[PDB]
Amino acid sequence: IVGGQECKDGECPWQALLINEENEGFCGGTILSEFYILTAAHCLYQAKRFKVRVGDRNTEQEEGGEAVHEVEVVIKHNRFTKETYDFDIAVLRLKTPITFRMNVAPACLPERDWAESTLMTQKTGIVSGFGRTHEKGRQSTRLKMLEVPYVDRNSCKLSSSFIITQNMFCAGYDTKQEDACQGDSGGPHVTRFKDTYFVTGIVSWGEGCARKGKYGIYTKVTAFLKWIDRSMKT
Amino acid sequence: RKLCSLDNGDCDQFCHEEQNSVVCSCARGYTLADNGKACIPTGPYPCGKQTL
Ligand SMILES: O=C1[C@@H](NS(=O)(=O)c2ccc3cc(Cl)ccc3c2)CCN1c1ccc2c(c1F)CCNC2
Ligand SMILES: [Ca+2]
Ligand SMILES: [Mg+2]
Repeated sequence: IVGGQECKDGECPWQALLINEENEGFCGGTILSEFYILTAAHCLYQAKRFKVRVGDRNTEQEEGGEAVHEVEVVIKHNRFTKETYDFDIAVLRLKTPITFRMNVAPACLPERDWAESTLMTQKTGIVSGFGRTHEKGRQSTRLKMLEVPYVDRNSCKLSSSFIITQNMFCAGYDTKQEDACQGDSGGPHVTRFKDTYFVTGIVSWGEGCARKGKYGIYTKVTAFLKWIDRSMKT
Repeated sequence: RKLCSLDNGDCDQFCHEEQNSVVCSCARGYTLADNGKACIPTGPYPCGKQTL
């Protein structure tokens, strides 16, 4: 996360971190339930074997809420295309259930029509992660969050050197130095409504991080609500 | 602005227009309150709530 702020105690409880064999985060995820994690399909090619960590805000100190979970099943969208990152979505079933507690709680899945009419029309959403704090920097040891404005679909298409499919949306800023970045991929984009946070996107890709005239591109979770529900029944 | 268009139809969460009237509902883990609008968590750590 470039810019933004630290997630304070209890503020980003749905954050999951995909960790490689060396216990290093390489992507984010969103806790959907005791058994399921939402992430980006493109993250599943970045490590041979990985686990999921939840309840963590500082990778340099034990805070008392951290839990590592092994993955039982990887459910990747079969229409995922590496060239375009179209259908950039995957669900992970964990071997053991996540025990909700301080800093560990799921984000809500919204209904499609309502989310599109009422959440995606809000001024902003919230992206979070342990990703880089600048384009060429290192990954954050602190979990960060960032309020990102929803960006007009046409303005986003105009700004992009790459196709924006029906399965993607844009968020962030034109020139302001705030955006998701390397390592935030797979992570939550949530939208707040009456103090309730609904997952609205998955950190997918960007032409660099926080670049002028460029926005963050996120998987449009609302286009995948039926798919997620099916993936969560097996 | 009418029904769900007017301030989310007064619903805490999901708003639907069945017939020409607002119907409110809630995410999984919440039950619709007696007033048919508010969403009450069924158990601890309901989805979407920052902890504490
Ligand atoms: O995702 C990134 C960049 N990687 S990153 O690690 O810096 C990164 C990853 C995910 C991001 C997500 C958001 Cl929302 C914002 C910036 C990001 C930045 C480098 C180029 N790049 C990229 C650019 C264009 C396209 C893709 C890219 F991955 C995939 C689909 N085809 C178009
Ligand atoms: Ca820690
Ligand atoms: Mg920009």
